[PDB]
Amino acid sequence: SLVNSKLSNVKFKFINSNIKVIKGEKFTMRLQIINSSSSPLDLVVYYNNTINPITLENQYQLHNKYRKIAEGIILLSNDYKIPYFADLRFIGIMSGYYGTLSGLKVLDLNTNELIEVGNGASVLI
Amino acid sequence: KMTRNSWMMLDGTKTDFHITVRNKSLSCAINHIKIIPMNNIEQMLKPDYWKKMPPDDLYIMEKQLDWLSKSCVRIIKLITFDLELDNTAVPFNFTGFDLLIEYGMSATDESCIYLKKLSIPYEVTLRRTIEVPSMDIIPLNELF
Repeated sequence: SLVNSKLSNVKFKFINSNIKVIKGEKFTMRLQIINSSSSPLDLVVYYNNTINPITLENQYQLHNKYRKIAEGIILLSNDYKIPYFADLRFIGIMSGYYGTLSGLKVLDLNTNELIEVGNGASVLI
Repeated sequence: KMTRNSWMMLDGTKTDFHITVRNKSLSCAINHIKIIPMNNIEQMLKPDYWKKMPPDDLYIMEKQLDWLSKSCVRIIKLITFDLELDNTAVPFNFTGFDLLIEYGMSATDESCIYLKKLSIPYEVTLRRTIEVPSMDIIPLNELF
């Protein structure tokens, strides 16, 4: 549900339930941002749909993990400026169990640290 | 001095005549109807960018500043004449484009190249209407 920050007092949770059913169509997804109001602003999202470029069976196992992270869902409003509440906008292409869907990265525009939200899941059957 | 336009293909019919000295206020015998400016810009700008696809050391990138105006000219034949219909036709304009000018040619001859020059200043700004600052490409594998 929740993961804490590394730099600020910001915490990220998803108001909609982290196990959810959908077909290959569109779906609504909703994220909590609660922080301290000393600089309550300037975060950005991006989903980063590219392959992390990376034993031979593990050598084709890490690639097939990454080639379904970066090909499964697509975020239909990336670079979303946040200002608390935001409804992030995805559609998924191919089906499976996308537990800890880990592409999406928010980032603080001052002192750029790659904050990750490795939470939530989506079955597509 | 006109004012701004968006990315549409509009037209201009300017009010004031220029000087255009001749014998008298008789007919000019060849009046332009479609002036068509910015139909030079789409054979400037594609020869700009298709020599920007190798690294730039060409003569077209050698201290040139004729892209600030892209000033065309209107040539004619044998007094003062009110301005024609422009059909400015802006669709492919760079973001550094901010001005235009029109060095009109006032012809009269028997067997001679006896002409003059008549120049107009034009300031125009741009409505930056919509932009696509990024693209990315995703393949697919599911049959829906």
